Amino acid sequence: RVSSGRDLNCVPEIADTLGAVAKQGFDFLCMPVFHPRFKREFIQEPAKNRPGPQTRSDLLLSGRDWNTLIVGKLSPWIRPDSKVEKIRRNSEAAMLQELNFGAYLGLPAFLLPLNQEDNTNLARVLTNHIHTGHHSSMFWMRVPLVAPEDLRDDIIENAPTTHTEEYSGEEKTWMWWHNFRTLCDYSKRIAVALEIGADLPSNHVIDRWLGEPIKAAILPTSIFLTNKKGFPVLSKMHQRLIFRLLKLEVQFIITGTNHHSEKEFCSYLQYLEYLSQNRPPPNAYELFAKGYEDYLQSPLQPLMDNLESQTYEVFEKDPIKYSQYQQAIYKCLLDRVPEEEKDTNVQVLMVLGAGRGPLVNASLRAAKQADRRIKLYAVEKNPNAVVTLENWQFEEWGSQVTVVSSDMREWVAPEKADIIVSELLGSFADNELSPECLDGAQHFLKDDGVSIPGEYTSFLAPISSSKLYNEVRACREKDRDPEAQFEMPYVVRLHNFHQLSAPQPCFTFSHPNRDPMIDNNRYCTLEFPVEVNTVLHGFAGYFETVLYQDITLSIRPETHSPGMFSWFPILFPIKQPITVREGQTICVRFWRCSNSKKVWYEWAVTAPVCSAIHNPTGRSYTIGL
Amino acid sequence: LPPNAPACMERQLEAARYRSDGALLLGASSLSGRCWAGSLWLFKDPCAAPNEGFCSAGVQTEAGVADLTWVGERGILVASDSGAVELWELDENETLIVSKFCKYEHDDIVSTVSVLSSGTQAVSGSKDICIKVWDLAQQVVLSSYRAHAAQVTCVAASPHKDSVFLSCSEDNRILLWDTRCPKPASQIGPGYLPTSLAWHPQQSEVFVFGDENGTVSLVDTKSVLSSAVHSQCVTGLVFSPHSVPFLASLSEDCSLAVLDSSLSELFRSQAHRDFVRDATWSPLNHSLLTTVGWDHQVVHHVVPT
Ligand SMILES: Cn1ncc(-c2ccc3c(=O)[nH]nc(CN)c3c2)c1-c1sc2ccccc2c1C#N
Ligand SMILES: CSC[C@H]1O[C@@H](n2cnc3c(N)ncnc32)[C@H](O)[C@@H]1O
Repeated sequence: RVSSGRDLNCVPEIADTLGAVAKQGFDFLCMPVFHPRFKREFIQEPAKNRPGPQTRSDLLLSGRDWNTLIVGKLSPWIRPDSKVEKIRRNSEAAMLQELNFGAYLGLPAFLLPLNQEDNTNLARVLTNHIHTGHHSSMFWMRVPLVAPEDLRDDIIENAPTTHTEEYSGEEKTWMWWHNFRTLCDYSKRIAVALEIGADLPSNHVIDRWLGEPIKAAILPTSIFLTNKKGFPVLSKMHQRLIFRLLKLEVQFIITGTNHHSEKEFCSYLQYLEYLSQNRPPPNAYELFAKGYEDYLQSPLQPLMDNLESQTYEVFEKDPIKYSQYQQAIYKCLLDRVPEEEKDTNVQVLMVLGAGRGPLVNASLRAAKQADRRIKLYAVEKNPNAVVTLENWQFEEWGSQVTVVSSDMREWVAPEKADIIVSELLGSFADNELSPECLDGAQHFLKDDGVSIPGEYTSFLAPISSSKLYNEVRACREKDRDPEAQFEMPYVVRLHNFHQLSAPQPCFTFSHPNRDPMIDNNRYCTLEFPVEVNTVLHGFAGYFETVLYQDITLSIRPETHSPGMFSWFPILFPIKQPITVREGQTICVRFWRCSNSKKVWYEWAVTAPVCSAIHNPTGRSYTIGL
Repeated sequence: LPPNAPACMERQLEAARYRSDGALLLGASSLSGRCWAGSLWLFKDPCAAPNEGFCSAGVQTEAGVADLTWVGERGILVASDSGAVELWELDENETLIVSKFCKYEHDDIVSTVSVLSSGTQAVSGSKDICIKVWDLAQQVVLSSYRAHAAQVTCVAASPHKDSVFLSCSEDNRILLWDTRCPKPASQIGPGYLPTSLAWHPQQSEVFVFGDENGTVSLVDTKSVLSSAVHSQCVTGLVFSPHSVPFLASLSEDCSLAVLDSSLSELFRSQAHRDFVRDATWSPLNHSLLTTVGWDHQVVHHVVPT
């Protein structure tokens, strides 16, 4: 099921037109709210006194139909950036008039074009309308992948078409959009209606729009091909672009007249439904991640905060993750306990941060399949989850498990462990203070003891996403620094974004940490080659961890553990977007800082331009010890 | 009140063209109100217009009439809001206006239409930025040209060269066309956007064009004379049928101007109270000049020769 609309520039009767558009299967109708040829004068007589009515009546549709089925269209004679002053004036008045009519009617969106480079005065008028009341309406800026001047037929004998590659020139319409939305100050009500032409540009032109707020894609009937049976279809390259757009769940708009007159008009739409039904269904992860796409979440702090019951539930609903823990334990048991000692050597296993019991059960299953003997301690500081562990221990585990209600940094263990097992990792690895927690527990690990996990490494990657930048921006709160939202990380299932360079390692930790001078502070400088023109808005963070030897967990995309649902990526934003040109290097700097009470991150971009140091002294974001 | 003729003519009169015998063809659009359609009319008595009860023939179109032109003496070629080009034809009795064909070949409003010398082909320009050449007999598009980069404001066939015609667009291009050339368009050289075009009737390589700023200009194929004639857009330019022709110019300033060879002003009418849309010279009385506008007026000016 695709949500699709019909684009018309001619509506003799609204009720007749709307009925026909719906019978064909469309969900909505883009149409003009004043006759597109009905030029109006606002200054000079006698034409300014043209008797009314100035357009059709609001009583021709119910309020629900205006609210849900109609997208309005700016009249095409309206040119607020004309070089003729009189035309700029009448266009300004007319543009306020049509926009205020759309608001009067409650239309859910309104379409305005970007068809040239200079739309400064159009932006000024739109921004003025936007700051005239508090409404939820959307403005769809109709902008093409390829400017009409760059796709005209080469039929002018004395003005031939440029056949030489112009990398940035071919990206010009993205610059039309960027400047417009920059002038309009990244209004959340301003979105892209991307118009697709018969010939697609270079791939880099397409990727330019990654991370942008695309709400609709416009498909002219002119681009459809024709198969043997006479039905409209699309080239394999166009189909590629459709699939990418279905991943953004945009609304598709069919514009133009029916050029396959042998077939009824619902043909074009039926083909989209055909492309939509043809694609891999939800594959467990994507099935589950959908719903969380680009949704900002505060990172959990299981140390400072006691997690709720349903939060452990989410942890537990990932069998691939714990089967890896079971394999790590299984292998370790066999390396530590030779066959000939299988009945005499009882290994002491300590789960450090057991929550409701998943590792405890994985540890038991591991010792069974390994045919080895283990003595288990289940250490958990959250007394609410200790309730779960102690009902389990009485009902099932029995005396083989000793539940300990304590902080692993303070607990005085009655004996030393052969293996400590922990799940203290966040989306950025150490961002829950696993190093601090495991350092404080090390004293009761044997001299040859093993820690599972044995090491972990965070990764970083620059990304472009004007959508996510705006989401962060909108996280201003009343009683704090008005830019605090940009000085803190977010856990988020990154979706509408462009990764700008291959992720690279940031911070690594090993356990046990034999080193005699333990310092968990960190300072790392990274250099990301960028081969595209783009805008930098933040850094995606991931991690990898070695549980034991070759058994690992990873959410780093290029090595993501297949089938693991746990852990979305994390996002470090920056206060001000940074322009990056093709071939430039993004240099970012990250610090891991601490005092006796808190740990935090600070970060900074130093090339190709310097940003401010973000989160100095943890003024906006700290992680409690 | 002829048969199958609408009892009411739309307000916004868009076209007026005399034919050989002097009958007047009217084109009308409904540009506001519940229904946005249009209509075609024939007045064998041009003084009775635009009264519907005293017309010779009349019919309703599905959509508005952005432009039209005669195709001979019983043919009417229409640029429709629907994107379609339509041909209507009078019956033998000239009491009905029957539709001949209605082809939806443009993807937006058809704004301008012009019949070529041979009278068997026509060219149309649309807001979809394309220009199409039509074979009226086979009812098919022979050629589709995307030379411009923005809407096509005006196309005008050569008076006597069946393969030559002008076009202009909001991309600031004026293009001279010759379909005999492998690349059939040529750019005729910063100014204001061109809005209207008129070939000289007695001079092969001479034409005039109007701009969005009120200027009228006289151009030769190769080496310019111009005059500020209007305070707004110049909607149209129509040479008179005199041996030494006069030049009628129309404008969104609601005025009609008549200019001489050197673009000097000989007449000026402010009779209209809304935009002036078309002007057509009487074939019978060469001094009479008829204009129509969105004020629903049909004015008959006597032009002092
Ligand atoms: C916001 N946050 N910060 C850190 C996390 C998060 C996620 C999953 C795990 C895990 O499987 N194991 N251990 C941890 C920590 N030690 C964890 C932490 C999360 C959460 S809440 C939640 C609830 C529903 C869906 C997704 C998520 C999600 C993620 N990703
Ligand atoms: C599964 S998320 C990590 C788990 O480890 C627990 N935890 C985190 N830090 C400590 C600590 N220092 N001592 C004991 N349990 C901890 C948390 O309460 C949570 O159940």
